Amino acid sequence: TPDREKALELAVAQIEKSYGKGSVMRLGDEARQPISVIPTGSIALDVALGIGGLPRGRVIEIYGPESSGKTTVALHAVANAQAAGGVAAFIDAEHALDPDYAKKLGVDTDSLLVSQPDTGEQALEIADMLIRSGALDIVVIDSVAALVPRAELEGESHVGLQARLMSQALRKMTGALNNSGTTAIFINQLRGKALKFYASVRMDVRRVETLKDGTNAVGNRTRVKVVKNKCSPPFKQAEFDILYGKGISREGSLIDMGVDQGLIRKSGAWFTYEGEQLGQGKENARNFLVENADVADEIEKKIKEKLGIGA
Repeated sequence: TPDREKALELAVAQIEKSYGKGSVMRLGDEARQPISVIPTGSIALDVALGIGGLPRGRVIEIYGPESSGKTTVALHAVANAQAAGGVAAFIDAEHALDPDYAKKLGVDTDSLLVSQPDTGEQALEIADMLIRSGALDIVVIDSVAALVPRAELEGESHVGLQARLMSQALRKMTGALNNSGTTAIFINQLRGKALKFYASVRMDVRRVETLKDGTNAVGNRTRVKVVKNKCSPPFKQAEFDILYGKGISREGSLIDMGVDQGLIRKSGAWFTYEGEQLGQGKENARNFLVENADVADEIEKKIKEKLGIGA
């Protein structure tokens, strides 16, 4: 028992040294907190990630069905990256992006770099060039499936080289990302093998149930599970709301997590905070916090402090 702890501590340290920090973790371990991360838009997800946002200088996968919210999540990283004076890029093999929607999440679309590559290799190459610049805070790739290799686009037997395309590229890219401190997000749709292992974070995104404003639908309750996490104990999940035309309810997530942490208290349907009241029913509380950014920030401030915060 007394020697065990010494021997196990040793083993973990050898492991932690011989391969990266986060090669082994107890699932109850406190997260090692970096200096800067990329907030996701949802405090719940930020907490589920352990480090209060997405890591910098790493590969990230966000995946799910069509109409999952995965892209929305990605665009908040993009918006937050910019919000902190960073420069963002978007490699587009889907041609689905809605910048009006993106603008209302908070993406500075005007200053967002975008590329619409011909081939899969070209896509990843451009990413790589853009990464090695070291001027880039984030780069999003939309999407994996659409990364069709040159040879296939020309007609040119060797089928399954789209994986070797990714493998080769990810090796080269993974090193480029670490030096620059740029994050790469690969959006990936369910309906590849390399990205699973190179990625430091993997997020499984799903649509749970539709939010209804009486007769009409105003959004969707979204669920995300961190299936892989090399920066903090994995398998955590968060729920939050994506509101049509607005995106992730930061206010709605602050309340959710506020009550969870006991910093917000219930008096029936009434949501209280520190003695003052926030509203009757979640919607009024949500609506109260958007009108009062100062109190919403105070709650965000307090949730972080009561755990590991970024500040």
